[PDB]
Amino acid sequence: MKIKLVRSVIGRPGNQVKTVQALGLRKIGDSREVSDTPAVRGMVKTVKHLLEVQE
Amino acid sequence: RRKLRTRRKVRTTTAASGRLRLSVYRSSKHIYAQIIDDSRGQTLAAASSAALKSGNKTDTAAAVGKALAAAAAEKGIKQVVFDRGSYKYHGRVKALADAAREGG
Amino acid sequence: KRTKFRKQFRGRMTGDAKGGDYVAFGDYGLIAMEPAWIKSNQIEACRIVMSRHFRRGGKIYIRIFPDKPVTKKPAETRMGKGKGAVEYWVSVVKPGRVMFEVAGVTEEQAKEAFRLAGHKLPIQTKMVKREVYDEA
Amino acid sequence: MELTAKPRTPKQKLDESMIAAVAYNKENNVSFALDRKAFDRAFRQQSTTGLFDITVEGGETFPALVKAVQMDKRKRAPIHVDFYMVTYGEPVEVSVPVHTTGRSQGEVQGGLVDIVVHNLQIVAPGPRRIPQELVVDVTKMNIGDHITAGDIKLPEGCTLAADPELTVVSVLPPRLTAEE
Amino acid sequence: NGRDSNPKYLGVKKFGGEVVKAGNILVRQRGTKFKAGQGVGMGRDHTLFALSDGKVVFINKGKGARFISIEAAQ
RNA sequence: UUCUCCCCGAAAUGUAUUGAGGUACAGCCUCGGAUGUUGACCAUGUCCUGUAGAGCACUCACAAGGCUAAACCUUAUGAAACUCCGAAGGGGCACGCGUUUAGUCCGGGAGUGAGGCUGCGAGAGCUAACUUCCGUAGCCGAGAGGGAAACAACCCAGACCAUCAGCUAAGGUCCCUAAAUGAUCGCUCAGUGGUUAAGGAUGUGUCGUCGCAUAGACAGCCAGGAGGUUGGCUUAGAAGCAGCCACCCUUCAAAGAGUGCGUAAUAGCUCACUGGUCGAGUGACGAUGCGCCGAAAAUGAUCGGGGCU
RNA sequence: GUUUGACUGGGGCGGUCGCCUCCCAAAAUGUAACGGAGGCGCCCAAAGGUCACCUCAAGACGGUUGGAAAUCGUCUGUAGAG
RNA sequence: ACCCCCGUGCCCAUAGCACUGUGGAACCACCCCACCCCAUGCCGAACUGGGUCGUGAAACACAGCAGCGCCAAUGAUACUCGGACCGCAGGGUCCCGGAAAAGUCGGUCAGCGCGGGGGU
Ligand SMILES: [Mg+2]
Ligand SMILES: [Mg+2]
Ligand SMILES: [Mg+2]
Ligand SMILES: [Mg+2]
Ligand SMILES: [Mg+2]
Ligand SMILES: [Mg+2]
Ligand SMILES: [Mg+2]
Ligand SMILES: [Mg+2]
Ligand SMILES: [Mg+2]
Ligand SMILES: [Mg+2]
Ligand SMILES: [Mg+2]
Ligand SMILES: [Mg+2]
Ligand SMILES: [Mg+2]
Ligand SMILES: [Mg+2]
Ligand SMILES: [Mg+2]
Ligand SMILES: [Mg+2]
Ligand SMILES: [Mg+2]
Ligand SMILES: [Mg+2]
Ligand SMILES: [Mg+2]
Ligand SMILES: [Mg+2]
Ligand SMILES: [Mg+2]
Ligand SMILES: [Mg+2]
Ligand SMILES: [Mg+2]
Ligand SMILES: [Mg+2]
Ligand SMILES: [Mg+2]
Ligand SMILES: [Mg+2]
Ligand SMILES: [Mg+2]
Ligand SMILES: [Mg+2]
Ligand SMILES: [Mg+2]
Ligand SMILES: [Mg+2]
Ligand SMILES: [Mg+2]
Ligand SMILES: [Mg+2]
Ligand SMILES: [Mg+2]
Ligand SMILES: [Mg+2]
Ligand SMILES: [Mg+2]
Ligand SMILES: [Mg+2]
Ligand SMILES: [Mg+2]
Ligand SMILES: [Mg+2]
Ligand SMILES: [Mg+2]
Ligand SMILES: [Mg+2]
Ligand SMILES: [Mg+2]
Ligand SMILES: [Mg+2]
Ligand SMILES: [Mg+2]
Ligand SMILES: [Mg+2]
Ligand SMILES: [Mg+2]
Ligand SMILES: [Mg+2]
Ligand SMILES: [Mg+2]
Ligand SMILES: [Mg+2]
Ligand SMILES: [Mg+2]
Ligand SMILES: [Mg+2]
Ligand SMILES: [Mg+2]
Ligand SMILES: [Mg+2]
Ligand SMILES: [Mg+2]
Ligand SMILES: [Mg+2]
Ligand SMILES: [Mg+2]
Ligand SMILES: [Mg+2]
Ligand SMILES: [Mg+2]
Ligand SMILES: [Mg+2]
Ligand SMILES: [Mg+2]
Ligand SMILES: [Mg+2]
Ligand SMILES: [Mg+2]
Ligand SMILES: [Mg+2]
Ligand SMILES: [Mg+2]
Ligand SMILES: [Mg+2]
Ligand SMILES: [Mg+2]
Ligand SMILES: [Mg+2]
Ligand SMILES: [Mg+2]
Ligand SMILES: [Mg+2]
Ligand SMILES: [Mg+2]
Ligand SMILES: [Mg+2]
Ligand SMILES: [Mg+2]
Repeated sequence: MKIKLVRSVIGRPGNQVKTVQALGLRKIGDSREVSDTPAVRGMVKTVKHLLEVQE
Repeated sequence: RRKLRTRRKVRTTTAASGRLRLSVYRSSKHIYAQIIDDSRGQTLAAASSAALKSGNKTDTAAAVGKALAAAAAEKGIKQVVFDRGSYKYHGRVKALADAAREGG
Repeated sequence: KRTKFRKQFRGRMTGDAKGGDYVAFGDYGLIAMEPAWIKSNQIEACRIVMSRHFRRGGKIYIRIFPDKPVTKKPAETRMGKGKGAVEYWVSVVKPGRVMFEVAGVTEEQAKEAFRLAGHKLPIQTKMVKREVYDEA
Repeated sequence: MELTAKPRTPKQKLDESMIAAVAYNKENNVSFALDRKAFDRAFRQQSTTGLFDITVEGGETFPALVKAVQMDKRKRAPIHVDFYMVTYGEPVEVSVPVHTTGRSQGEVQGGLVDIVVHNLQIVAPGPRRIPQELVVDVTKMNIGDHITAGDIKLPEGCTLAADPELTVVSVLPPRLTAEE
Repeated sequence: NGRDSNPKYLGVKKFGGEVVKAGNILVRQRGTKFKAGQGVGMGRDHTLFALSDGKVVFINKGKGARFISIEAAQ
């Protein structure tokens, strides 16, 4: 898919933190391409409110 | 009462032993003693007082006890085995044991 | 009112009304709209209120009833333990639960007899009629 | 009385007045969306005391009797409404209200006629002819009299659902007191 | 009053699917809560332990029909 | 407890202590060596659980009856120390079916062991406290910047340095200050906005349930509103109307042994209901939006202010 | 010459210190309060080892100084006993 | 191979109970007597031992049967991980997946083996 990080990690719960790190987005405004896979879609569906997913 | 048997049947932890189960069952003056594979769902070597009237006096179990002992020994298979039932020891049932044990 | 032997104590929490029906034991009944405690009195005064406005007739049914014991300062402070065994008894009611029900009186008859008992009650209330019929 | 759309989609419902429901004969069951407005204008006229016809969008008319209804607490309006079917002359037992006709001469005596139980389950035979009410004459009874379920008239061989000796109507004595 | 005493630590130590060694503890519970099955022993305190190395597996339907067992691998 | 810059970076928990503002050990920080994806998140697979809810089948409690006071039957409930049941989540193991980057052992040096606030889950408390004690997430602690007038914690957000460059977040865009006195459709005459509630009211706007229409109803105006009779009981008497019981009959185009006023008691005056005269609607319960009253404390007032329909 | 404990919604007075069980405890374990209840500082030479057999509480009917309760008889009897 | 009986498992009430109908020299069971083996803290009722006739009564076995039990959907709801909120507070809401208990519709009076005896 197409992922980008808008809301930050300040003040967010612990697991969501690690997952922002997992997806490899560090600064907000970041964007990267991702696969359609069981474990990856579950990683975005976790933090979905922190990202605009283009499609 | 009907837990007489199931006290004994469960008294023998079956596949944990590695042995086989030998079920002696008395109803009439005739006895059927059969040996069962515990792990598998099967039986091994039958005996009976059925085709018999070997001896007249029950204690004809001597025959069926030795009959099983010989019928089983063709399959090999002699260790201890030996289930029992609601029935006590000595007497008519021990005429079967000593016909198999020491007789097989 | 205050009951015979028990477990003797409680904390507190609030959901929504579970075992209160819409109707039962009569034509008209009273239903609580707010989560709250009702005491040994209150409902005791509510019975007396309603019955006073009736012929005294034994046509009134009270589905509610005090179970929960509550406590109080013996005199003051925090010195010592938790205490206050008999202060008062309360009955928790949650919204939609039916409180009282009446029998055989007319429309305005029980409308006004609920209204009098409407006051003396810490919560707002509304009376009712039967549509849903459930007995099982 | 009638309904058109009946989807699985939940949020299309309360935008208008409609109740999430179902119906089953055990041969089949299916999605339901029913206008609430004319329903409680309808059920009001019927309840479990009788069936009414159903017309779905797509030209399918299946006659059905109302079975169980799940009501919303904190409100009036219903949230569910289960429906059941009709196979003559077998069909499931029907709840029949006790209407108590005539004035007893024991209510004249200072007592009050009180119906301990209503909507008796009974059964049978025709669910064309179903017992939408139950007539019970109380003029005979006066005070302390408990009319049981074996005394209730149910024509065309409708077997009693509950015990014969179960009390339905009992007139209650005048208010009494003695000690101070 | 103020007198309650101690943690007591009862649990299921090795959950189903896990690879036990010989002598490992499978369950800690109070009286009978799990029944020792094939390849599983039981002590003074009840508390099933492993008789033979292998994979641990849970078996139950209802009631006291709960059972803990082992099987080898190779 | 004194000179500079750079890199990392905590703790106020556990356990024990003549221990409680102190020490020891563990936890958490750092430096170095070894090891080397073993860490991390997320997905699949598999096991473990008795809270949420629910529900009476056990124990305690408990609402109305039936029956011949326990049991028992119909109907009906409560439960931290009840459970026929029972999730969402959580825990362990395996796998990497796929993204990430830590992890462990050995050894040197520590500090911290007084925490605080908020949301959620409880106890104590009075379902009081800028309370107290645990759990759990986040922040202050050790956190500058924007917002919330002022304002640790709240909202948005982690400051390597420079720039008289650009886009946004929370919040805002009449003037005090940046930026629409923008648009479309409503609502509110209260300065509501910009002080809380039971309770109270023909305030208004959107829905709904019903019952009387020109066979003339709701009001307005004309009359009638009658007969046993003062229905019986009780009281000094009580005659529709102190009052407890009851509340049928006669006449009729129609009038309750009766709703309010009245008397020491009937009288006296309107209603209920009928007929007439006049015109088109009118009356009653609840739902909802936004308002009204209820709304009194001490130096001078106010939404930050000006001011706003 | 010295000793004269701590906890503690200030200290004192009162109570409390170790051990087991339930609730609190938020479906893993763990988790506090001068929070909500109760027990332990033993007993058992057999209440142990093993080997055999045995099945309980309670109700109804009928039965003798014995009737609420006894002892006997039959019936019911997933445990309502131990 | 089929009918069936006796044994013995797996499953571990959708396989259980009561109402009930078939079964009898082949199998089970009662029945028969027992000083002794053996044995009832009294009774051979129970174990135990010697054996027919009788009986198919009891117990057992199979077929019937859905009154009771036991299993039990789809619909909706309760609650809830996560997201976003209103209320001074008790408490409440919106989105997002997850998703019970009870109840109704129903479903049943089982299934699957091993061995031996007896009819076809
Ligand atoms: Mg709460
Ligand atoms: Mg219920
Ligand atoms: Mg504990
Ligand atoms: Mg099972
Ligand atoms: Mg840093
Ligand atoms: Mg210790
Ligand atoms: Mg240290
Ligand atoms: Mg290092
Ligand atoms: Mg070196
Ligand atoms: Mg890898
Ligand atoms: Mg690891
Ligand atoms: Mg890993
Ligand atoms: Mg519970
Ligand atoms: Mg609950
Ligand atoms: Mg519990
Ligand atoms: Mg059930
Ligand atoms: Mg589960
Ligand atoms: Mg070191
Ligand atoms: Mg140093
Ligand atoms: Mg040191
Ligand atoms: Mg310290
Ligand atoms: Mg401390
Ligand atoms: Mg703390
Ligand atoms: Mg309290
Ligand atoms: Mg504080
Ligand atoms: Mg500090
Ligand atoms: Mg700051
Ligand atoms: Mg910080
Ligand atoms: Mg700041
Ligand atoms: Mg500022
Ligand atoms: Mg402020
Ligand atoms: Mg502050
Ligand atoms: Mg600061
Ligand atoms: Mg937030
Ligand atoms: Mg930085
Ligand atoms: Mg800009
Ligand atoms: Mg914005
Ligand atoms: Mg400007
Ligand atoms: Mg404008
Ligand atoms: Mg109000
Ligand atoms: Mg007017
Ligand atoms: Mg008067
Ligand atoms: Mg007076
Ligand atoms: Mg009157
Ligand atoms: Mg007059
Ligand atoms: Mg006039
Ligand atoms: Mg001190
Ligand atoms: Mg003190
Ligand atoms: Mg002190
Ligand atoms: Mg004490
Ligand atoms: Mg726990
Ligand atoms: Mg937990
Ligand atoms: Mg702690
Ligand atoms: Mg404590
Ligand atoms: Mg407490
Ligand atoms: Mg058999
Ligand atoms: Mg024959
Ligand atoms: Mg005999
Ligand atoms: Mg029989
Ligand atoms: Mg469903
Ligand atoms: Mg709800
Ligand atoms: Mg949430
Ligand atoms: Mg708030
Ligand atoms: Mg809610
Ligand atoms: Mg979600
Ligand atoms: Mg949902
Ligand atoms: Mg689902
Ligand atoms: Mg269910
Ligand atoms: Mg049914
Ligand atoms: Mg059968
Ligand atoms: Mg065979």
